Amino acid sequence: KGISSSAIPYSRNAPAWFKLSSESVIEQIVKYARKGLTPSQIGVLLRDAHGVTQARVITGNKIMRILKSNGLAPEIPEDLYYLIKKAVSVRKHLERNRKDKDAKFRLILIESRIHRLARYYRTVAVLPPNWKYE
Amino acid sequence: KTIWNDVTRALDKHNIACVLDLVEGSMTVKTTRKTYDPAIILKARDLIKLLARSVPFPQAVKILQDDMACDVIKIGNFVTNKERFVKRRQRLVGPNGNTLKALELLTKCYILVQGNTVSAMGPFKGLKEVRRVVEDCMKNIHPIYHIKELMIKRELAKRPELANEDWSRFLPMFKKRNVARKKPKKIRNVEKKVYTPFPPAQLPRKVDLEI
Amino acid sequence: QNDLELQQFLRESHLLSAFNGIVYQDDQVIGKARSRTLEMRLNRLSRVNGHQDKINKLEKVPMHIRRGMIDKHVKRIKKYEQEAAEGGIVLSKVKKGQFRKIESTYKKDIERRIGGSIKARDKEKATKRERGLKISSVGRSTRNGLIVSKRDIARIS
Amino acid sequence: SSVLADALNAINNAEKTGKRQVLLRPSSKVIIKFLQVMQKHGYIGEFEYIDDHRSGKIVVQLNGRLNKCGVISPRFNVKIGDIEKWTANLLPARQFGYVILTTSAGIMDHEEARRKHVSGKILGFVY
RNA sequence: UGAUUAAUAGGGACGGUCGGGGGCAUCAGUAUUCAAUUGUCAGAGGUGAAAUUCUUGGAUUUAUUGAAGACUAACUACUGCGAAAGCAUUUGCCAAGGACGUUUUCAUUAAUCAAGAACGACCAUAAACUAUGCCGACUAGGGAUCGGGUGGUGUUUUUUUAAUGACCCACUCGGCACCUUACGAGAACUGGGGGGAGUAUGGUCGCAAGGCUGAAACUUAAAGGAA
Repeated sequence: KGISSSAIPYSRNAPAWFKLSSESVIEQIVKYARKGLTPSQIGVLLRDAHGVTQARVITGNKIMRILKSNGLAPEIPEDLYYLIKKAVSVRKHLERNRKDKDAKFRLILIESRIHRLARYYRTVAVLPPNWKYE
Repeated sequence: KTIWNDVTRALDKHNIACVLDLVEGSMTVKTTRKTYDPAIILKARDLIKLLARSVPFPQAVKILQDDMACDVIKIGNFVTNKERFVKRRQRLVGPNGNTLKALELLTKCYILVQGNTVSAMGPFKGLKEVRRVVEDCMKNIHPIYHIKELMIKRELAKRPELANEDWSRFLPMFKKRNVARKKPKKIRNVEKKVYTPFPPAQLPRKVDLEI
Repeated sequence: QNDLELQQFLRESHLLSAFNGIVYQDDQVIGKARSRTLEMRLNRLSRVNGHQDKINKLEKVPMHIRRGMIDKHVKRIKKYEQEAAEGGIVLSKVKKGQFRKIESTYKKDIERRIGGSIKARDKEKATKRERGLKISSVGRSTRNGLIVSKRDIARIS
Repeated sequence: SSVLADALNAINNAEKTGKRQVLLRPSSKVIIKFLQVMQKHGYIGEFEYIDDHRSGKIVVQLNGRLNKCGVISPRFNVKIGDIEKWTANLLPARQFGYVILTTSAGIMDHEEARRKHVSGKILGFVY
């Protein structure tokens, strides 16, 4: 078990080399989301391309809340979606070749980690009940 | 670097040149013009490869004399798990080195258990003895059984008669141990518990059952 | 395990090899191997019933030369097993405080003067940890805290 | 574990190991009241709350005087009468150390709880 | 349309990657066994000695060639990977995993284990066997090593095809280990009598001695043992 995070800094202002506007950043967020990126990809392309550190700091709020205010809300939340697509990629590989028991054990682990935050997102009810995981 | 003058003297009485190249870390033996023995360069080859395999020098220049030979028994490829492998190799070395020193005495050989191989020097009867002992110790039969058989066979070789009778009626290594042959039903184990790649679903919790 | 000749030859194979087919059976073992084989056997038979304080008496050796013998002998043991472990060589296993028995041990007869282990350190190792003084009994003391059982809460309050 | 419990575990075994400063994160108001009352009675010295925006850190400088802190994991109720049987039952002697209660007037040691005549639940001890 | 952080808790994305992790396919190696073609000629195996066995229809050895099955030597380490059992030829594909980097995202989703779930009529085989150490909530370290990252500025490098290095030194995060350190209640596939080493026996339960056989109702042959 290791410790590799990003250290979110002690300052909560714009860094004052940021000469831009806080509205052009939101227009850039809705542009990238309309052209089709997940909020992690939105934030990383924003971090590296046009020097906004973090949109909660510079803009008003966090960027899934920006997409919810501009009508681009994700159908299934991003963590659950990526674990869905990973679990179905492993299930495709397993139906392909059926002696990868390491892939079967990893499928068990991915399905359990599907169930845990499907439970969390159902009891907070971001996604509705009678959500089955196919 | 300290024992090198003694290797040079021990080979120069046999007319073989030898160099120690520390900038690569090598040792070469070379037949000179005055070398009148053809097969002495192979014993010098054994000598430098023993000094590389880290036997001592006074135990190493016993290879330049005719009744002696090297051997490197290979034991890495006998068993699967590392626990069983290291326990059988420590069974070969023995409690406080007793099994190894007793085998050295009984076969008149010099044995080094090193890594996953077992080096040995000595006479040829001793080398065949130690090879079958080491391979039988890497299979399951204990080396003290072979050492008991060696003591028995030594005492039977030092009598004048009984020199053309088979000694299997003396040896205890014949034990008649083949007493496993099961009679279980194979009721399921013929073809049952068929394999699927997909696991079934999980039993959900209480609050999952209420949502 | 109950073959006496075999185990005797096994455990005396070191000093036979230090003071030498080969002769191993009594009625054939000449002087110094004979005296030390007999001394070894008598100590091993004697250790079962005799007192541990009185079976292994060490020779009265002065302090500055018994410490010197031990320091040089441990330097020999360190050189031996460090060289043999930087080569691939597999050595038989010692316990934690014991001196490894090597060729110089059997040849110099060093255990009569230095012993098999430093029994002062073995004593202060095998003693138990001194554990303070006990204070309360109202609950169990785990890393989450002091669990006070509900019977005790009713009994006190 | 809990979150007051491991702060008190750090402040216990750092002092038993014999250090003169402990850094304990995360910090909270319950820890600040607990350290506040134990420095009132003199078992730690100065202590500082470094504010990073995550949870806060504490640096406690501690001299020699403590030998056990802790919490009482079932936070039962006590009354102003039964504080006496409780301090006698879980402290080492008659007038040795204090039992820290969560009261209606804050967090206080048991002798100030009877001094200003309040009750509460138990929180932990210090002696 | 109408409240917080962003835990050196957790989850997910991303980046360069890391590994003898796994699956399928492919490529290779010399061995062993068989066969074929020569060459030559009485032995060859094997053993402590022999023997079974092969052999002038030519064994064994040598040379060329071909196939079949198994394995992946040396490099192989107190190293690497995997949940464990385990995993070593090349190359490709398929998914996966880990640490690290991050001024990315979600916002308590978390830890623990009774239950349960996954992995673990034909040719026949081993397993353990001398071993060890003081335990956990717990402090500093030290040298080495593996993976990632940051900085330093010298040598191997090199250049205007796209990158990708190796080494040295410091720092740092995380691993399999090793050598020391300081400080703590550490209690509230089943079936069992109680030490070690002996000693003694008018009890109970068994074994156990005779004494030349022949040969006893028969003082009895022949042959033998014993001297």
